[PDB]
Amino acid sequence: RKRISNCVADYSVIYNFAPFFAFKCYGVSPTKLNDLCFTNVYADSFVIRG
Amino acid sequence: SFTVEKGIYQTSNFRVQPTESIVRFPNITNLCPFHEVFNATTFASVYAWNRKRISNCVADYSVIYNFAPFFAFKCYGVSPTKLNDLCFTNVYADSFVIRGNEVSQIAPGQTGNIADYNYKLPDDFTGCVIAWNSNKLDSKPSGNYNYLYRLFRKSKLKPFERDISTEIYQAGNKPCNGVAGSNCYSPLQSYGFRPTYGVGHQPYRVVVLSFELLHAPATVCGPKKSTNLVKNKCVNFNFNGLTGTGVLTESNKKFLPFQQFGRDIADTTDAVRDPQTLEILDITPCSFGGVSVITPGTN
Amino acid sequence: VNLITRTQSYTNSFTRGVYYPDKVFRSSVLHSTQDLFLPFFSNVTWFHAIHDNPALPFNDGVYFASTEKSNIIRGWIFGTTLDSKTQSLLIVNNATNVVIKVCEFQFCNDPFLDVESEFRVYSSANNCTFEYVSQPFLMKNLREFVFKNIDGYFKIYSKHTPINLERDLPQGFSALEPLVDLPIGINITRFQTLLALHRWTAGAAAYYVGYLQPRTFLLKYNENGTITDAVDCALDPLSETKCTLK
Amino acid sequence: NHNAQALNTLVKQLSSKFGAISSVLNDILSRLDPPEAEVQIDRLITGRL
Amino acid sequence: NHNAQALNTLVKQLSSKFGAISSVLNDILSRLDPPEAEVQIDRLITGRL
Ligand SMILES: *[C@@H]1O[C@H](CO)[C@@H](O)[C@H](O)[C@H]1NC(C)=O
Ligand SMILES: *[C@@H]1O[C@H](CO)[C@@H](O)[C@H](O)[C@H]1NC(C)=O
Ligand SMILES: *[C@@H]1O[C@H](CO)[C@@H](O)[C@H](O)[C@H]1NC(C)=O
Ligand SMILES: *[C@@H]1O[C@H](CO)[C@@H](O)[C@H](O)[C@H]1NC(C)=O
Ligand SMILES: *[C@@H]1O[C@H](CO)[C@@H](O)[C@H](O)[C@H]1NC(C)=O
Ligand SMILES: *[C@@H]1O[C@H](CO)[C@@H](O)[C@H](O)[C@H]1NC(C)=O
Ligand SMILES: *[C@@H]1O[C@H](CO)[C@@H](O)[C@H](O)[C@H]1NC(C)=O
Ligand SMILES: *[C@@H]1O[C@H](CO)[C@@H](O)[C@H](O)[C@H]1NC(C)=O
Repeated sequence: RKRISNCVADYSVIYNFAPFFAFKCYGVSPTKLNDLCFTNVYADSFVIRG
Repeated sequence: SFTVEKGIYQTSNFRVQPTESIVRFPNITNLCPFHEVFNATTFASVYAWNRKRISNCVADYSVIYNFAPFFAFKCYGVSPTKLNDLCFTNVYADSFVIRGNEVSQIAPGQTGNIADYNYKLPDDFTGCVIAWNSNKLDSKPSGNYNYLYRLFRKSKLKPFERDISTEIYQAGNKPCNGVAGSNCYSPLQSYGFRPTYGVGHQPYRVVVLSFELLHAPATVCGPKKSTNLVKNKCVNFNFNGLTGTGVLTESNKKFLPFQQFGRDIADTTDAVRDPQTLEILDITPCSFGGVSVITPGTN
Repeated sequence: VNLITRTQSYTNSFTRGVYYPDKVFRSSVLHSTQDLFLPFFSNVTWFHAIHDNPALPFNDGVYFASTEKSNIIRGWIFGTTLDSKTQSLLIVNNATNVVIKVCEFQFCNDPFLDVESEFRVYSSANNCTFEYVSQPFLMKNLREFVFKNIDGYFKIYSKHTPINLERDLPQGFSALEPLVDLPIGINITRFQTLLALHRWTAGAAAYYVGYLQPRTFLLKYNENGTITDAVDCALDPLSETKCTLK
Repeated sequence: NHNAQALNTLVKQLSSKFGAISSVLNDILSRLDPPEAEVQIDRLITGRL
Repeated sequence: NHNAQALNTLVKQLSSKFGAISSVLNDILSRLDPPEAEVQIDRLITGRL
């Protein structure tokens, strides 16, 4: 678990880092992420089965 | 209840039932050339996308599955299984090649580089989108460089608007003067396609089909046989996909030559023009009414 | 070559520029529509051309009126820079056909026809896709035209009416009927007017130009299905009251 | 006047969409897949009720 | 008392969600994709009607 705070977030560059197909967001839309402003961001990473 | 008191009661309504069915379709014998759209062995860049017009032909969509190895359709205003019954005025086919992770941008109300600088869809789109992987054809071991996309633009594009101009984008106050110096760029980047990338970075071929609803005489629709025309009877009718039941009679209305339908206060069709013979007909509901039962007590 | 000069005047449109909004038959009803219309009692510019920057703005749409007979007028040009770096329209009319092309023409400052080569209109056109050929539009008389484009679709309406001896626009109502809709799909900012010059010889022309705006109208259909009366809902409080009461 | 106005309003109400794609049932039935047509028919039914 | 209570209840009713994600239109418009915002706006419209 990694905490992200006190920075400018540009989500459109995330597409250049991993060969995923599409996002899966629940409370918001992927195309509107560049306008909203949050308090803290958390990133969790792991490996599972298909 | 099993017992009824003395009085008069309203039970139900009576209606006359239709006798037969009537189908009226225009005189079309050609076949729509969907084969030429697929397997064209050459697809244009996204920034300069081809557009083909399809009109005056019989459209059989079920054969499209035999032309490209796509998985499924993605339609918005209609359903893929009902395409063989509707009748349109014009069809438009657009084709291009994009990256794997940009396919989600070809949809109404989307945002992104491709959506606002290369290809834009209206918020009231009615049509279908087909996309399939083309890694075996558009990838090279050294890296393909024949596909390009626009990166910078002053203002967002409008729906169904294409841009071809090649200039030097200026990001500063000083004029570019035709040289790609500081704060001056070339707004045309090139995809680098290799066969060893992930699925999200592999090329994809995209074809968009756009339909026009009935406002003018129809020209494109599927193989439906046309029967005779009967009048003065309660019958089911189907005029160019407009279905209903009623009685068809001669019309005294003076339709203008560019008009095809007639509406009433409740906004339902009451006058129609026959597709084969340019004749006006009036539609009336079949006979109906209410029934009441008068009885003394069951005692 | 530059050989044309222009003069301007202003006049009143009264109630002109009403067209059928759709190809649907109606009768003996009052209908409400929201579309691009020419507002009632608005400025309209009277242009006199005698033999010049006729690159007038296009804005949302254009209403054109002509009361001449010599057939000196024909065709139009549309674009955003009128140069070879951007595609442009080349609607051209003659006695037998109309040809519409969307190419990257290198237009001249003062285009016209030699009469019958367009060598004075554009130097050359190289890359383009859209071409179309049909029957010409133009056929004591007043000709009214409406041009617009929405969602990459270029739409044209027209009407021809008989007029008596009058120095201004007439009084009454005359509806317009659609002719042509095309998939243009380009950016339009300015437009242009084309004339034919015989050899040259002195020439004179005059026309009326107005601009459309998004408005709400209340139209009245008679028992025969024709539009005979209309109310603009944003002209004065009385018209707003009439629109609210329908 | 009141009775006529009420009946005319009730008749005029039949041309509303209520958030659906069309106000005509036949168009929805002929343009849409059968399990997907109920979500459009329900809106019209609720509005008319 | 009755008139004041009715008006106060009507004003207070504006803070309900009616099954949507928020009771503020601006938040829905700024947080959601345009074709997906109608399904949330409709609930608020119906409740207020
Ligand atoms: C970062 O991720 C990209 C994914 O395309 C990869 O090519 C690159 O080698 C990575 N860099 C490091 C330092 O891991
Ligand atoms: C047409 O597409 C099919 C797809 O299965 C392909 O096998 C065939 O070779 C193509 N024909 C031409 C002429 O491109
Ligand atoms: C169209 O051309 C005008 C004129 O320069 C320009 O301002 C505008 O950004 C262009 N694009 C659109 C979508 O209007
Ligand atoms: C359609 O075909 C039938 C039979 O060939 C003919 O009688 C009819 O006139 C045709 N109508 C048109 C509009 O071509
Ligand atoms: C036309 O415009 C002029 C000024 O440009 C204005 O004075 C006049 O009232 C307008 N309307 C007319 C002449 O009907
Ligand atoms: C009018 O223009 C068309 C298109 O160039 C041409 O075919 C036709 O011959 C012209 N009319 C005359 C009378 O030359
Ligand atoms: C067409 O466009 C290309 C690329 O912009 C340009 O090099 C060429 O000169 C243009 N004209 C022709 C006839 O190819
Ligand atoms: C309506 O049309 C009929 C038939 O042509 C004609 O006799 C009558 O005068 C017309 N009435 C109006 C108001 O146009």
